Amino acid sequence: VNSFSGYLKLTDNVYIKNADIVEEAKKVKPTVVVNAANVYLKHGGGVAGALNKATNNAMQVESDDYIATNGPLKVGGSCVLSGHNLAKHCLHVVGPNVNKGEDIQLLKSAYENFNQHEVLLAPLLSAGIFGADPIHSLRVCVDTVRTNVYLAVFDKNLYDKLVSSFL
Ligand SMILES: Cc1oc(C(N)=O)cc1S(=O)(=O)Nc1cnc(Cl)c(C#N)c1
Repeated sequence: VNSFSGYLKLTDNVYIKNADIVEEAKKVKPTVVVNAANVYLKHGGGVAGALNKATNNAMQVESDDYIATNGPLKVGGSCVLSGHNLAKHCLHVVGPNVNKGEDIQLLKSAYENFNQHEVLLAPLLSAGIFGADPIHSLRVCVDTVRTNVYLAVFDKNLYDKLVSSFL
């Protein structure tokens, strides 16, 4: 039993809710919240901009030190950093950005990072400003992640479409 509430069950291990991931994290304080990161950990907009703003920019400060030490992530890769006031940990995961021409097959590699964590609160990778089809992203999620994932979808219209088209 865990504290996630109001989610629709899609599969054995994947759950989904129309929710603001920032507000969801603030209320649940999950062990892991996933950020929709880029390779530079520049949290300017989308989910990343919202999460960073909620930390009063502490996420960005920590991220800049991480990059200065380690260099950029790989597309499809991840790193674990602090969750600040939102979660114990933040798993920064880089899905491909179609608006940069990155290969969409890297989306499966991105979701594989979730399997290193038993339970996660997460957005749909490569959705929103990353330019992928969220229905495709949900399919890859369900077919790749084996751990327990609670997906927060900000847009109600999109949430209803994801549910209604789910196979
Ligand atoms: C309102 C909205 O539109 C779309 C769309 N496909 O156009 C997605 C969303 S979201 O807010 O519900 N989830 C979301 C938002 N931002 C980002 Cl960067 C990601 C990722 N990775 C995921």
